This record gives sequence, C-alpha cells and structure tokens, in this order.
Amino acid sequence: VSVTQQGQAAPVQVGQLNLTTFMNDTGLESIGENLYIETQSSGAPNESTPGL
Amino acid sequence: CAWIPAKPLVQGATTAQPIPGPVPVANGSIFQSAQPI
Amino acid sequence: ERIRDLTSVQGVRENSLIGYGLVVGLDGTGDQTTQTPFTTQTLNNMLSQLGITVPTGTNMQLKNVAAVMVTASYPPFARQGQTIDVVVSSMGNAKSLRGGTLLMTPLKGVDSQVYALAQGNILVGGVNQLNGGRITNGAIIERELPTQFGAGNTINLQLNDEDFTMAQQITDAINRARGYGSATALDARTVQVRVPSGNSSQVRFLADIQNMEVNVTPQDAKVVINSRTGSVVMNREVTLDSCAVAQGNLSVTGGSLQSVRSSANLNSVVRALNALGATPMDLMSILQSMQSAGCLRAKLEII
Amino acid sequence: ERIRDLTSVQGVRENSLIGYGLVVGLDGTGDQTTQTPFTTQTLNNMLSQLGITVPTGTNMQLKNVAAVMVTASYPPFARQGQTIDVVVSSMGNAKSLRGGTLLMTPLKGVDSQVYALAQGNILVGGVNQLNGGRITNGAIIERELPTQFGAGNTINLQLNDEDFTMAQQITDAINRARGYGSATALDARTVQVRVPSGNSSQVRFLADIQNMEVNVTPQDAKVVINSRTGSVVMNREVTLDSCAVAQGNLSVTGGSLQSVRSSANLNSVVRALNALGATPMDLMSILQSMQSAGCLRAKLEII
Amino acid sequence: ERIRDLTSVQGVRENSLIGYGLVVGLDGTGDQTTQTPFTTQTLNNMLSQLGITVPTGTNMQLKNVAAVMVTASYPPFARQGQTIDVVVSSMGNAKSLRGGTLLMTPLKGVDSQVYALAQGNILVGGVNQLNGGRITNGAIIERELPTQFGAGNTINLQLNDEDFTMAQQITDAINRARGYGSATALDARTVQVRVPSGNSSQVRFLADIQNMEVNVTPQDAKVVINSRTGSVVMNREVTLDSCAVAQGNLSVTGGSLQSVRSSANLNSVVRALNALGATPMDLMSILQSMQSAGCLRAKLEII
Amino acid sequence: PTGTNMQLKNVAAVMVTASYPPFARQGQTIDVVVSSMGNAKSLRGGTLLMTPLKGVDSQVYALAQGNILVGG
Repeated sequence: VSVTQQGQAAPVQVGQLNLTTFMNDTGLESIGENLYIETQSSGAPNESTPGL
Repeated sequence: CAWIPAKPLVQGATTAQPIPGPVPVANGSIFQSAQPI
Repeated sequence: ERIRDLTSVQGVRENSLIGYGLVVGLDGTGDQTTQTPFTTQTLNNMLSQLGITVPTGTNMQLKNVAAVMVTASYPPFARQGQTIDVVVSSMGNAKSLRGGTLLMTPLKGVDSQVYALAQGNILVGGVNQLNGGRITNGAIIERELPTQFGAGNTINLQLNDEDFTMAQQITDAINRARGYGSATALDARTVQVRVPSGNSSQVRFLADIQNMEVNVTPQDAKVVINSRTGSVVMNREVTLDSCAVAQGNLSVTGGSLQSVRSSANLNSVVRALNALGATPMDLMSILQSMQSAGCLRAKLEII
Repeated sequence: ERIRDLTSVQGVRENSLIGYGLVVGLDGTGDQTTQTPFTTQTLNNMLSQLGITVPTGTNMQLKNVAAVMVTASYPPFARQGQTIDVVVSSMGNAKSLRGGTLLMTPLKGVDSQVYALAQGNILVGGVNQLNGGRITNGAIIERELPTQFGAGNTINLQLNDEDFTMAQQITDAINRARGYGSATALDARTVQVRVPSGNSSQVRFLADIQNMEVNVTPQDAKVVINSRTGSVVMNREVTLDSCAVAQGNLSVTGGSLQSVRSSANLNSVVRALNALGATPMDLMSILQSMQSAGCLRAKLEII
Repeated sequence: ERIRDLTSVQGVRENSLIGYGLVVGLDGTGDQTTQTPFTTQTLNNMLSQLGITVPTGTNMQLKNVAAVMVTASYPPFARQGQTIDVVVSSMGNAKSLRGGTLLMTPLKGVDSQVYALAQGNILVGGVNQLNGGRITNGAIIERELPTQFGAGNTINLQLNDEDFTMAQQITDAINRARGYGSATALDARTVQVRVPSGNSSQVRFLADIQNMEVNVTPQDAKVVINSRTGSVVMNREVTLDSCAVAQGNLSVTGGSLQSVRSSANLNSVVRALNALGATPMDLMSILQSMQSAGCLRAKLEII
Repeated sequence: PTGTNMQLKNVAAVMVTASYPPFARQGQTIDVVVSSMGNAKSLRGGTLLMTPLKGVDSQVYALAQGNILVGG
C-alpha cells in the first residue's frame, strides 16, 4: 500500500496486505456477513504475502 | 519625517507583574481568601 | 461527655482534599476510553513518566482501566506519615470498580497543594453501588498545616446549634466546674473560655471541659418533612390546637370533617393525628394546611 | 498493648512504590496487543535488551502476555535484601492473570527512583477477581531511606484519632509509668515524649511504651451510614430523644405516626428503632430526618 | 529455632535472574510463528550458530517450538556448578508446554551479565496451567558474587516485621545467651550483633544465634480483607466495642438493628460477629462501617 | 484537547443549596441539598466534589463536599 503526498515525488509505503491460505478451504465456518472462522477441519491459517 | 518623536496610541507599560499573595492565616483551614472587594 | 457532643473547638477543624487517579485491575468493567480521552491521555502520561513512550498516533482501547476522582478528609492536627480513608468515584462510562486498585494519586487542597498521596485497594459492596468505593488508610499525609493552638489565653467553643439558653448553660457549667471567670458567652453560638498559656495546659483544660455533662434545655418545636423520601419527624416540643381537618378520601371512623383536639405533649399530638387515619403523604399536606391555619404550634421545615 | 494500637511513632511510616511490568505464562487470556500497543512495545524493548532485535515493521499478535501495573509498600526501616508483597493489576483488555509470572519490574517511588525489584508468581483466587493478584515476598528491597531516629531527645506519638481526652490519658499513663516529665501533650493528636540520646536506649523506651495499657475514654456519638453498601453502624454513645416518626408503608403495629421514646443507652436506642419495623434503607432516611429535627443526639456521617 | 524464622542475615540475600529461550518437543501446541516473528528469528539464530544458514526469504511455519521466558533465583553464596530450579513461561499465542524441553538459555542479572545456564525438561501439571512449568535443578550457576561476609565485627539481623518490642526481645535474648554486649538494637527492624573477626567464627556465631528461641510478644490488632478472593482474617488481638449494626436482608433472629456486645478476646469477637448471620461479603462492609464508626479496635487492611 | 468527543455516564452537573446559620464560624459544618440540573436519571450513590457556596453578594461562604443520601 503506497500513498502519494503533495510535493513529495515518491510514494510512501504504508503496509502489506497479507493473504491467509488454508489447506482445507471448504471447512471454514461462515459467520454470516461475508466472514469465515477457522475450524478444526480447516486449521492452521497461513499468513503469507500475496503471490507466494 | 519618520524620525520625528511621537507618542504611541497605547502609552505606559504594556505589561504588569503579579503581586505576591497574602500571607496565609494560621487558622486551621486550607481555604485562604484574599482581601474581598 | 455532652460538651464534646454539643460544641466544637475553634481551630480544630477538618479540610477537604481532592485528586485524580487511575484504577486498574478491573474485569473488563473499566472505561471504554473512546468516549473518555482523558483516561488514555493520563495512562500515556504515567507510562511516559515511567519510561515508556507510546507513539502519539495509535489506537488504545483498554478495558481494565477507569479514570476516577478521589476525595479525602484532612483531619485536625494531621501529621505526615499518618493514614486516612479515601473515597474513589468513577468519572465516565465505567461499569464497575469491584476489584480495582488505585494508583499513586496526589490529593490537592483548595490552594492546589499536595497534602496526601493515595494508593490502595478499593472495597466495593457488590442494589449496591458499583462505581463508588472506599479505601481505609488509603492515603498517607504528606503536608502539615500551621495552627495557633496553644497561643493566647482564649479558646472558643462553637455550638452545633445556635441557642442562647444552651450557650448560657454551657457557660454556667464551666463556671461551676472550673472557677468564676473561666467561660463567657459572646453570642448564641460561641462561648469564650480562658485557658492558661502553653500547649500542655490547654490540652488538659480541654480534656476536662470536653467530657463535662450539661443538661440540654428544651429546643424550639419543629416538624421536619422530607417529601423526597416521604418522612415526617416531630420533636417533643410540638403541640396542637383544636381545629377541623378535611382531606380527600378521609372521613370520621362518617363525615369528611374530623375534629383535632388541643394537644399539649407529643403523645397527645400523635394520638390526635393517628385518629385522622392519614397516610404520611396525606399527613404532609395536612400538616402544611394546619401550619397555614395556625393549629400547628411548631416550625414546619421542609428538607 | 493498647498504646501501640492507638498511636504511631513519628518517622516510622510506610511509603508507596509503583512500577510497570509484563506477566507471561497465561493460557490465552492475555492482552490482545492490537488495542494495547505498549505491551508489544515493551516486549520488544525487553527482547532488545536481551539481545534480540525484532524488525520494526512486523505484526506481533500475542496471547500469553499482559501489561500490568505493580504496587507495593515500602516498610519502615527497610533494608536491602528484604522481601515485600506486591499487587499486580492488569491495565488493558486482558482476560485473566490466573497462572502468570511477573518478570523483572523496578518499583519506583514518588521521586522516580528504584527502591525495589519485583519478580515472582501471581496467586489469583479463581465471583473472584481475575485481573488482580498478589505475590508474597515478590519484591526485594534495593534502596534504603535515611532517617533521624536515634537523634535528639524528643519523639512524637501521633494518635490515630484526634482527642484531647485520649491525648491527656496517654500522657498521664506515660508519666505514671516512667517518671514525672516523660511525656507532654502538644495538641489533640500529638504527645511529645522525652527519650535518652542514642539508638538502643530509644528502642528500649519505645518497647516499654508501646505495650502499655491505656483505658479508652468515651468518644463522640456517631452514626455511620453507608448508602452504597446499605449499612448503618451506631456506637455506644448514641442516645435518642422522644419524637414522632412517619414514613411510607410504616405504621403502628395502626396509625402512620409512631412514637419514639427517650433513650439513654444503646440498647434502648436499638429497641426504640426496632419498634419502628424499618428496613435499613428506610432507617437511613429516618435517621437523617431525626438528625434534622433533633431527636438523634449523635453526629451523622455518610461514608 | 525462632530467630531464623523472625529475621534475615545482612548480606545473605537472593537475587533474580531472567532469560529468553526456546522450548521444543511440543505436540503441535507451540507458537504459530506467524504472529510471533521472534520465535522463527531466534530459531534461525540458533541454526546459524550451529552451522545451518536458512535463506532469509523463506516461510517457516513451525508447530513444536515455543518462545519462552525463563526466571530463576540466585541463592546466597552461590557457587559455580550448583543447580537451581527455573520457571518457564510462554510468551505468545502458544497453547501448551506439556512435554517440552528447554534449550540452552543464559540467565542474566539486573546488570545484564550471565549468572546461570538453563536447560532441561519441563514438568507441567496437566484447571491446570498449560503455558507455565518448572524445571528442578534446571540451571547451573556460572558466576559468583563477591561478598563482605567474614569481614568486620558487626552483622545486622533484619526483622521481617518492624517492631520495637520484638527487636528488644531479640537483643535481650542474644545478650542473655552470649554475653553482655553481644547484640544492640538500632531501630525497630535492625539488631546489630558483634561477632569475632574471621569466617569460621562468624559461621559458628550465626549457627548458635539462628536456632535460638524467642517468645513472640503480641503484635498490633489487624483485620485483613481480601475482596478479590472474598476472605477475612482476624488475628488474636482484635477486640470489639458495643454498637448497633444494620444491613440489607439482615435482621435479629426481628428488627434490622442488631446489637454487638463489647468483646475482649477473639472468641468473643467471633461469637458476636456470627450472631449477626452475615455472609463474608456482607461482613466486609460491616467491618468497614464499624471501623469508620469506631467499634472495631483494629487496623483494617485491604489486600 | 479542545476537539474531542467526551460521552460520560457517571457524572452529573448539580446545583447545591445551603443555609448559612446565625453566628456561623469557620470550621463549622452544615447540611446541603444537591439537585440535578439536566437530563440526569439518578444520583443514588454519587459523591459531590469541591463546591464553593456563594452568597447573594457572590462571595464564597462555605465549601461543599461529601456523599449524597438518596431515599430510593
């Protein structure tokens, strides 16, 4: 995530949006409003930089 | 013209020094009041 | 042991101390800290004082910290090292202070000077108030007040209630016990007492005076009415005059007009008023109407 | 063994120590560390001190660490190497400190100097408070305070409660036990005692004085009312005057006005007030109204 | 065998040691290592020290490794080669340390110097805490502290609790056992003892002094209230004064005001307070109100 | 800071009324009445902070602080 500031000629890095990968994706528990909770059938959430 | 001495609009001192507070009375009260007006 | 219960000694008085503090150790019942910025601001101040600098731009959402106000009483002749009780009251949107601990709190006087330091564990009843607590010996005295006790040969006893008769009685008792010109009366509330010069001698004089017994003369008739709590209290001097009383849904146990007899003592007054069969809320209106008419020979005070 | 229970020795006082620490070993009941940045900041500080440099840009979401505030009491004549008890209280959004361990915590004084070091295992009751705990002998004293004890020939006994009669009684007891001019009274709270020059001699004098027996003279009548906990306490000096009382839903066991007899001792007062059939919350309002009217011959203090 | 239980010897004290380590051998109950970067960083550090260089850009998701903090006590007169017990506490988001092993951990002092090395197998109870454990003889002492014991002719016994009477009693016992000027008192907490010059002679003197028997004189009356655990403890010196007590849902076994008799010993106090029929949480408020009023002739300490 | 939203729940602004007795002397204590001023619900277990009691001439004649007793 980079943001441009007026006057500055270079974007400033704010943060990395990390993606969580599961080894069994179907086993996540749907809370409702577009959210999934980890489950014993879908354990070990792996937080990785997107693309790797 | 600009060197002619002049009296400013606001004459006198432009600041005032605080006067030190009155000596507290030896009565057993924390509340001490200055001379009321 | 009545003079000590009827008067106070001049210069022997209590002061009030106030301060601000933080209470920690709550079980998720502290400040929300989103509607109370001062809680987080003062926590950051404390951390900075202790050596931890939290960056200014950061979201701090606490649950175990509550900003509280601490109140205490500065006793007469207080000395540094002595301990006093404090009251701790929550200030904003906190839910409970049941198992909290009060951190170092300086208790300021009216002159904004530190006279005590407060720190301890709160005791909360737990129908019971949850946002208020008390800490026994929670504050240590740090400053001492100068006083004029022991200087001069005059000390004033100040009556709790103004009365010329009671002032004269106290003066006469002191004169009967400790010589001719030992005490004089200045007004309905103050009795001037002559004491020997020094500190120990005046303490001895006050020790002899304080436990003296004085027979209390009869006070003014007074009926105290508390409409907020719904109570009526009549002292022993209340009398009644004969007159008729009528009020809604009240009748002779018959007609709506009921006679009230002339009453001299309190038992007669109580009997006459109980013959009316009036609820205390009805008795309040009855008493006010009788005071307006003139049957009630007493001072009606609404508190 | 009463003088030691009625007074305190001048210079023999307790101080308050405060500090910040981290508690580890929790079972997933620690800080969330997303709403409490100082927990992760101080953990990184500790790791850097120990030789581990975590990169500044990194997400640390802990569950077994809680940021806590530690409070302790510095005892009189404390010496380095001695151990004291500490209280550990959570500061933000932590759930429990049941099996935690307090890491090295420096306990600062009011002057921001380290007087003790705290480290140990917390004991938490487990209706019980979960975010507060106590560690017995959890802190070791590291600094010592200078004192003037043993210098001069005067020491002041400071009464817990101000009373001219009690001050005179203590002075007379000391004079009756240890010579003519051994003790003098300065005010209602302080008694000055002459002691021989030295340290051991003053310790001997204080040891003889402390366990002395003094008969306590009767204090001021006082009724303590706690509305937050719903309690009333009346001491043995409370008396009553005859008067009528009325309150909602209270009646003669009959009329709403009930007579209260003149009472001299505490048993009579208790009997008269129990004849009213009043709940303690009702008794609070009754007592306040009677104090306003004048029946209650006592000092009504709301705590 | 009472002096050794009432005092501590000057210079014979314990220190606190802290360190960081890794615990391996867990059954999938270790750190997630995605929210705790320091675990993987220090594992990479250990591997690099052992000769394995894992490339910097690589995803390491472990399950059997937990980053832990190790705490230990440095004993008096510790010598290299001696073993001490250590406490191991998890630091972030670990689930259990049931069958783990602590790798080589240097235990630093306050001066950031290594005084011991810790390595061993953790014992975890397994309602029981899972993230904390203890290793008996888990750390070997590596550094020794210089001391002044055996130098000079003076050694100070420091009382656990300050008391002029107890200090004088200990001094008199030592003087009664080992000559006229063998011990002197400096304050309410410290007793100075003269010993012969040397090491063996002072050890002999301390061995004779430590097991001496001293009759403990009566302490100050004290009522300890723990609101977080809900407990009340009263020592044998607590007395009561006669007064009336009222509290919610408590009545004479009748009226809400119950008399409490004057009590001299602890059995009488217990009987009087049990006559009230009060729950300990109610007893806390009752005791605080009675201390405010003055019936409770004891020091009320909330812990 | 001046720009900040403060939403409290345990604080009520109150007006305190008292009677100055005849021949009143400094150090003596008097009873006070505490009344809420706006949209407060109850003052059952509240505590009154340091309050200066002014006269008609706008001079401080007493200082008020204590615990409120409310019937309930």
